[PDB]
Amino acid sequence: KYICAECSSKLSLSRTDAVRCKDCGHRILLKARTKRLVQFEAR
Amino acid sequence: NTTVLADEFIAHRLGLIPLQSMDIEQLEYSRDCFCEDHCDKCSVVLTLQAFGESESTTNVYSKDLVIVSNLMGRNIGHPIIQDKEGNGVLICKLRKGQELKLTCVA
Amino acid sequence: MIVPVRCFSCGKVVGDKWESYLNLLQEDELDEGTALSRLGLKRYCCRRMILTHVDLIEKFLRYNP
Amino acid sequence: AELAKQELEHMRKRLNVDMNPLYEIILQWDYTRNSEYPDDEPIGNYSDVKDFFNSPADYQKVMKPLLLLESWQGLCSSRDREDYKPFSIIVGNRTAVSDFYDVYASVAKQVIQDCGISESDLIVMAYLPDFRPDKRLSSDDFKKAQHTCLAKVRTLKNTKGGNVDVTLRIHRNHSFSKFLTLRSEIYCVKVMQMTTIEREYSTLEGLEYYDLVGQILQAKPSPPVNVDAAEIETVKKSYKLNTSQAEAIVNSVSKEGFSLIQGPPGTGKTKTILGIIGYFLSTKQKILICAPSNAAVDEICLRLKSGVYDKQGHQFKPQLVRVGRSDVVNVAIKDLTLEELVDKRIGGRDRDEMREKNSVNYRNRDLDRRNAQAHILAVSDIICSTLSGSAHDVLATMGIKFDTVIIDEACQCTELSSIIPLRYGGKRCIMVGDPNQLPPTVLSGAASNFKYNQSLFVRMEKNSSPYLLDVQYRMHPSISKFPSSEFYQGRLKDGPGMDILNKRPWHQLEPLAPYKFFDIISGRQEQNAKTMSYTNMEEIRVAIELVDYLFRKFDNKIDFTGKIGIISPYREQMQKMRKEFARYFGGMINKSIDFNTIDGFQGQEKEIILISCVRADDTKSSVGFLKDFRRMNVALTRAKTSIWVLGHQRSLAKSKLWRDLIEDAKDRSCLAYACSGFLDPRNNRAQSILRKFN
RNA sequence: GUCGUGCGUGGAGAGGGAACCCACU
Ligand SMILES: Nc1ncnc2c1ncn2[C@@H]1O[C@H](COP(=O)(O)OP(=O)(O)O)[C@@H](O)[C@H]1O
Ligand code: BEF
Ligand SMILES: [Mg+2]
Ligand SMILES: [Zn+2]
Ligand SMILES: [Zn+2]
Ligand SMILES: [Zn+2]
Repeated sequence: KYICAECSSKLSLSRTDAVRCKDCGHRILLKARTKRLVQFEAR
Repeated sequence: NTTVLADEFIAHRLGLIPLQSMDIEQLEYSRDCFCEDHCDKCSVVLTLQAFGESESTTNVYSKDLVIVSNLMGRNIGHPIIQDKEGNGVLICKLRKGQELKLTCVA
Repeated sequence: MIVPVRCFSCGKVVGDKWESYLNLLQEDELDEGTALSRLGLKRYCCRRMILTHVDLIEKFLRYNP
Repeated sequence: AELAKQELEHMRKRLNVDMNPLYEIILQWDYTRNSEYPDDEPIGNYSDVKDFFNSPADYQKVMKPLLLLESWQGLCSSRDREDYKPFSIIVGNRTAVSDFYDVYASVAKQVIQDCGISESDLIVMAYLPDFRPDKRLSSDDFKKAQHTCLAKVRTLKNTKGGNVDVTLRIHRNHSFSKFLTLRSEIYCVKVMQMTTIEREYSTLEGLEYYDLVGQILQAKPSPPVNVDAAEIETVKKSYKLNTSQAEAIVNSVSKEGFSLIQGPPGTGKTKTILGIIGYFLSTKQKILICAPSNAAVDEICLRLKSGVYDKQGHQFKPQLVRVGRSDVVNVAIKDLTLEELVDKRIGGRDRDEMREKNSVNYRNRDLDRRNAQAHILAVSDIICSTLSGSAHDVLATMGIKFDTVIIDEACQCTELSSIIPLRYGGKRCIMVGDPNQLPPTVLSGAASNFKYNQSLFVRMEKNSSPYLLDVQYRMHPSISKFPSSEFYQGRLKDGPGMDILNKRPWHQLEPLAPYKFFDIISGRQEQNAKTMSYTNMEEIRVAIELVDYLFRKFDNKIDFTGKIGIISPYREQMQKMRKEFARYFGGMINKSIDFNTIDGFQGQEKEIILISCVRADDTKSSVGFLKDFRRMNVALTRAKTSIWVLGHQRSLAKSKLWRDLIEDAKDRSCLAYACSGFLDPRNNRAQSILRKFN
């Protein structure tokens, strides 16, 4: 559900939980793209 | 997709990629035939997968595309290769930590 | 970022020869015009499309992401 | 802080090495190509192994072509000699990875099990539209076919319904990728295993970060460090060794870096290694011992099982771990195997819930096994293995650092093999080997011409004189008369009472003597069509008759458990010998007798040795690789009390070395004539043949 | 010209300004 900017490792944290990366002290905590199907056209 | 590029950007680049159309007359427009979910009788389906491994960023070319739909023995939709090296049309570049996985329908 | 797939003016596919263009410039140490002529670009539209292009994709890939 | 970080960075770089260039170079090779080089590049690129290397880059540049040539020659040998079972796969989606294409295919579990495909295997794939399913498929069809592509088995995942998802990595530029259409049948057959080659390449790449890189490049062993003679005398008294061995041990332990001990067979080289290990343990530190041959590792483990003496003389038994599989490891030391130690340490909706519980239990068992293995590795002090096995993935993952490394029989391995175990921060390395022994097993004559076969030990000895041992305590003096006078031109003195302690009751009998040469009057060998390996049943029959006679004479008087060995240069000959011995005697041969090859039996010790000469046919007019003096020296230096050489006098007499050996045997009256049932009074035909020959 | 070798896994509703700094017609 979330990834680290540097480590790029999944966290899958829940509510009322720290937003800091477990592996490193960086806490950017980027989120991966949605699993929903997405379509684009060259037009 | 996790490349530095954008999904719309890569889609536009892929759109310009030439495809074999020798048997285009045999192929029928999707808007004409009564189909559902881009039936192969009116469309050509390919899949693109690419990602680097720890080094030596991967360059994506036309030859990477692989046809998944059944062409019924029709030489249509094959990527066009003309360069001497034979690599094809450069599409994008993927870093070790970049993943690319998409499907194309022509 | 990447070389345009087709020329804006005419639409000729010039992305295949970009790597060949770089190799000719570096490996053979040929001038821009001679290399472009060898690649098979007659109209100056493709000549300026290839010559004027800048490879920002390599710059972007320098970062860790 | 900074030093520790740099050390950790170097350790991870050495353990984790990119393998992409190796696969890219190898896969570009053409399987159907029939040549002695991987490609048609100029021969000038290959260069002889330089004695002195200016920098790591030059060393890597010199070694890489030789490694590629050796890999290509091994691939060709596997293509010709080895014939696996071809299988068929269905092509799937292709993924474009760095300068490679990864293809996912579905295979049958039974087919994978039969073919023995693992995650570190190399295969050749082809497209055969005209292939008949009923027609047999073998490597011959692949050779005839012109569309062949090399692939690496990246991973093997098992799916539902007994289907395995095989991932195959290939090179992009290869044209065969055009045939990899989806839902297409491709015939793939295994060629060889790249684990050893991959480890060698990783070590070559990581040699830059090795602590002893400078010494290896310069090939300059650390200068000897003077030590008080009192310590040498104390070590000699404690270990009951001689002055030379004690001095060598003290010098090697005192000085860091590379220490080379050169001791001919029977000079206590293995005993010297054991003494070094004991002295280091007495003075937590973990020591890694590597021997090129699994037999040497097994012998070292067996010797260590008896205990190790310290300076005070007390005997202690440390925890020894053998890194290897049960099959290759000897049955006697099967307990010492790491897997055995780990086993000893631990050993609708309802259906879905049961499956989840089973998966959880399997995961828990796997975690327990991993924890037990880690505990065994950490607590263990001595890690004995082979050079190829010294780089086991488990050791790299654990990250344990070995400050002391021993390389037994350093002359039997190439530089890359000897340097593989040094990746674990090796600060002190002790190499024990004798140059006169067999060289590393190289399948390429061209590579040997470029000094690739030359071992790091040989180059180091050339640069500086190692610690030499000139006293033997194993070989019978009569047996050592010829090997010492010819191969070593002297410089090898027998023990004070070797003859007295080597006396055996069967030596009295005329047929059986401490040294004897048997001639096969009527003996021929047939060369296998595929393996190209000679084999003759006459020598097998003669050896079986000799063993039966010896057992009958001294069945209960003397036990022969683990005291009789038969060495045959040819693998096929050894296999036939073992099979016929099992057929004749039975299970006793599993323990009472041993079978091996000269190269594979190097370092082993047995009371009775039977050296089988496969080239028993005179019409061949060629002696083969046996012509080399090292092969004969190794074969002869195995016997401790009794040596029996089986062969054809006429065929062997052509070569100068065997001619001289036969002349020496005649001078000592050790020559003998043997044939089918020559010891059977009933078989008067053998007696008549012997009389006619005389 | 035949030689070694690595691994055991159901319907529903709904409030934000005042200032500062730039740009275009
Ligand atoms: N000081 C000694 N006293 C008695 N026996 C010795 C002494 N030193 C060595 N030996 C014997 O010599 C043998 C040495 O064998 P070794 O040379 O290690 O075989 P290999 O050369 O095949 O490794 C040992 O079996 C040991 O019994
Ligand atoms: F020197 Be022995 F043959 F290992
Ligand atoms: Mg030894
Ligand atoms: Zn992080
Ligand atoms: Zn349709
Ligand atoms: Zn143009």
